[PDB]
Amino acid sequence: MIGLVGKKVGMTRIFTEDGVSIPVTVIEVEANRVTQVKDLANDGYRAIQVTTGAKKANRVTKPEAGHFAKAGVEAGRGLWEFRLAEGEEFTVGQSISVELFADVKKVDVTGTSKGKGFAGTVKRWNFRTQDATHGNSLSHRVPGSIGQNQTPGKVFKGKKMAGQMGNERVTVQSLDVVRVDAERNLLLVKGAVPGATGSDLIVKPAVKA
Amino acid sequence: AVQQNKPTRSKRGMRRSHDALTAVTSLSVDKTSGEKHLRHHITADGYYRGRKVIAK
Amino acid sequence: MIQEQTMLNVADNSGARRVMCIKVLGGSHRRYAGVGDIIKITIKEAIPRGKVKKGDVLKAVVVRTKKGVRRPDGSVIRFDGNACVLLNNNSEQPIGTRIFGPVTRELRSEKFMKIISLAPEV
Amino acid sequence: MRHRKSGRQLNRNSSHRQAMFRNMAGSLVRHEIIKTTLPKAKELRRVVEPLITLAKTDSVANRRLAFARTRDNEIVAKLFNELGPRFASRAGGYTRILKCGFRAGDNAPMAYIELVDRSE
Amino acid sequence: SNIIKQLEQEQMKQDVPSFRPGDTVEVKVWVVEGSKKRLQAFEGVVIAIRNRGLHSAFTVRKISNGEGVERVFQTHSPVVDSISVKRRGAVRKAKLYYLRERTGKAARIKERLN
RNA sequence: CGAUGUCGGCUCAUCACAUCCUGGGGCUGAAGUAGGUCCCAAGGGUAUGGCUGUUCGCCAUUUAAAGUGGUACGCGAGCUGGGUUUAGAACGUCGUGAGACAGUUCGGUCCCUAUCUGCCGUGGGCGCUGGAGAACUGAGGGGGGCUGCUCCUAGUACGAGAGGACCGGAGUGGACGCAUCACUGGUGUUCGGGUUGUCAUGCCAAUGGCACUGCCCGGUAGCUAAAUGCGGAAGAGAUAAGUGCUGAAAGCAUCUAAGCACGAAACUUGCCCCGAGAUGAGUUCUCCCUGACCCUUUAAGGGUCCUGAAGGAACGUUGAAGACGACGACGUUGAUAGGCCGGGUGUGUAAGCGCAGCGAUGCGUUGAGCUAACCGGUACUAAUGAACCGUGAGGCUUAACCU
RNA sequence: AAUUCCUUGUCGGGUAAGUUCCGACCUGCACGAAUGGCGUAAUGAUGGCCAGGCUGUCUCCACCCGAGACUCAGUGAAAU
RNA sequence: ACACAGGUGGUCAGGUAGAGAAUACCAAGGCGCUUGAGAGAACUCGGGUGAAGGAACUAGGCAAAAUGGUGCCGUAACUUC
RNA sequence: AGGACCGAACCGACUAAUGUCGAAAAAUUAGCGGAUGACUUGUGGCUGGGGGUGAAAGGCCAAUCAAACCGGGAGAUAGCU
Repeated sequence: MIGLVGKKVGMTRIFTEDGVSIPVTVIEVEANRVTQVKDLANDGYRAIQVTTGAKKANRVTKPEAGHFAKAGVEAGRGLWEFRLAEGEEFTVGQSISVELFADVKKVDVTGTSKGKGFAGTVKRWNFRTQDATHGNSLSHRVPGSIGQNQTPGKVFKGKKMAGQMGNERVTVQSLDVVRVDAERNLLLVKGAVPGATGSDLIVKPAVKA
Repeated sequence: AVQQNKPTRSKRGMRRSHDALTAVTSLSVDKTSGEKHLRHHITADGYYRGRKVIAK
Repeated sequence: MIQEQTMLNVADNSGARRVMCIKVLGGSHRRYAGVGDIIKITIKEAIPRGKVKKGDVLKAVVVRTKKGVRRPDGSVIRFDGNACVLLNNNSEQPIGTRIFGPVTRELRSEKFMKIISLAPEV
Repeated sequence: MRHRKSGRQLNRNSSHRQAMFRNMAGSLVRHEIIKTTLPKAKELRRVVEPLITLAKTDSVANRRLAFARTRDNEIVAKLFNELGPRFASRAGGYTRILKCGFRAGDNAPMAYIELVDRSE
Repeated sequence: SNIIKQLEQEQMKQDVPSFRPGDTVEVKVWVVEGSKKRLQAFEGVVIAIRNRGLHSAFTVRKISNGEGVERVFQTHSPVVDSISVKRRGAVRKAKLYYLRERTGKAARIKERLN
């Protein structure tokens, strides 16, 4: 089916009355509201468009302010889309709540990760560090040899090297949900989800079973 | 760790393409003295947002 | 977090005094062994009578560790000496009569029911 | 990799930063306005304003403590009698920065930082 | 973040008999014996408090058979039954990690009648 | 030969398959179990120490296995220098002697700021044909693909027993991988305290400076791994080796020639990420501009003034975003930053005084005082009005339709 | 054996495992008596091996403080 | 070769602490080293701390860590005593 | 008493790192050795090229040494480039 846009509030624990203290993640999903329903007649596919949150009216722009005033929904931060599964007919303006997770067991969180900046080859790819002494001369963390010789004569494409780590969209699937509270519009999922406390993230039900 | 062939006037000139300098494009005028200062800077005379705050 | 060359204190009246781990079992490239695990050891110190000689290679199981176990609540039991018992190399069924000091409850693996029984505490 | 860190290293080690800010705070208290680099002036703003908060109470201890910082009695005497109790209605910003031009020697972003009264 | 604090004050236990480091305190917990359920007692000296709300915990050092045993205890857990302070202890610090090396009678600490 | 640095080690690989394990089969001197042999298969995986400079080997102990090879016996503008490879010295030894011996021992300088290709990242310009902000499509490409063990089936089949399954299911692991800071831990020269010497603040007290943070014990946030979650699949498609059904040529027979059915980690999707520079430059939504005027070798012509929107850009406060560009938040109609305000945390009973004591110092005020990046609140300071850039309804043909 | 080619000889000791170390055995390729033989207290930045202690040597790196690297302003080489 | 982390003989040599002309903080006196300003990436140089383990590293404990004082007590083989 | 001991000035140069178009045509940092003696150092002399001196490495003799450096034989010779 479809998933739901939310925001990470941080991680907490939950003690159960038998023992175990599961680590949960706090996700404040708002009332997600549909602004555009796409269908295969004049769009080539069927999907839905969803905004959430709230937006400064002096910080919403005239090409985008009209995009909500044609939907008749209230301007939220950012737009997202979801591929429908051929049995889920919605309409433009139906505010989808957190009641769809009334019987979902493992949701698949997709969000962005915390940026490491320019990483080194030891952090980014777990290259083992060379010897710190026995004469090793200004080489204590270098990536070492990168190729072979004259016969391949070049650097193979796809070589793990230094560069950017983090700041990437990442999916984690099969994370068990433990609370679907609807008065506070909260969601408590096992384990850790992609980082940056306060950043948006897309929850989706499990493809894998 | 050295060049093997002398590069040209083109490869010299094309590397210099982004090494040109920008422009200020706008000089904000102040209320009182009417002087052209930088945006968010005090004037060379001393005023800022129409006030001799510095008493220079 | 017991590993190669780790000196351990024996935890039964078998004749050992001080044993060194030489191999952790159960998996290729395997690093540290915790409390549930079986390691191959040697004998670096012995009791004169004993049941073992100095320089015997045989199997052991860590019963106490300085790194400590973690309960289902997150409560960690940290000891002060990395201790273990001896096992008869083939079909283990431990070598010994008594157990000294406290063992932890993660030795309930149904083949260490003897080590549960002979231990005084926990 | 500097997430959520505060403070500036300012190309000075730990003594020199602490000693300069102990030092530079004195002149701003003494002369009511100083002209520094803008990156210095923003981190000077994090030091003097706790001291003016100390001068919002004229205790025996707060003399000793605001003497323990900045080490100078005349700087303490400028507070607690003149600069301190005059500022004790506007809890909050006590110093105002203003951007000025670039230093002729090495092109540095000069700025003033000054107390919000400077009245005469 | 009120949202976490909403979810944190709904869960902390309320009894919580307050003490200090240095104290000798007997903690009783729940040994789940499969489908049977008994209760034991862990009694020793608190080395440290890790006081942060619901996430708070505390250590306890028991000497037994020449093997110093340091268990920590997440206080707001429903396996940690009760806390009974036995000996109020006088310590000039909030951590007591020198108890891992001082042994015997030169490890025991003072009384706190006050 | 106007120089291609020559063994092994380390770091990093990557291809072949003549396959070591895992997968699929046929044969067996294949009862089961465990094996032998051959065929198919390269997706993933494929030890640690001892001795030696060694590759190698030997031994110890694991492992599902401890694969053969190619890559300048891969790898020194990446490291090492132990070996071989200068001068010194010595033993054996050969020579009258200088000295000599891939015979022995001891010792013995390893340079390069990367223009070009290449690769890892990250942007600027132009394009995409009215200008603009978003949201997608998916051609194309990359990543991942490992398995042990116990248990159920089942002491069942099998077998004299001894022993001990097939096929399917459950669970707990070892390695690797992605993410994460709740937990447990490390760090935490921006927090608090203890303290040695010396100096200084006129003196006491109380403080500070220097001594690697002077030495120390703690320790917020952030950042981490040993901490904790999560993965590898199922399924579907077409096949390999193989197995077959029907079935002639060849009245029989026969897996193939027609036709038809299954068949493996390899193949194609399914999982994840990049992605319309995919110049084949894609689709939907939406928003914005509808002024006259001269001239010309009159052409998608050029120029003059009146206008300059959507927006962007620039500047400022700035960030779990960052080498710099970039990316996000915010600019008074404001909570973006600092200060502040109450709290949390951490340190652990400040000072001043009073009391006790010859004194050090102990008590009571007092779990005080001080608290960094944290949490919730507050316009007190700072984010100025403006200006800049971007225009004025957007080519020709034909079709299909309204006129 | 600083000497032994065969050779990692053989035995013993040390190690879970020892081509090096210690003790022996003589089968001294090709020791040997002032180009000295054999011992030997003390000595040595002397070679070889072992044991306690200590530890980021390492398992396997993490964080931190600073001086560069990066940004701007100034000056401004070089081998090829 | 330079306003070059180099070399250069003799003389005087204060307070605290200490055996001291060591060292540490100061005196007298002299200096802040003739480029700066930010940022807080990789990797390099100099350092700090480290869970569990403790030489497994490695040609080799190279480097590092560790020991460090005074007073009394006690001290092996061997020996040229 | 001692070519005696630990240890600064002083003299030396074992190991590591850095540095290797250097701060420097042999240094810096950290540690290491002698340290009343065959000690070290100033001043001046003396020993000249197949010669010196050499606790001896084929070392040193003005950043040069299996025969210095300067001029001269001299445009040596060059079956080689």
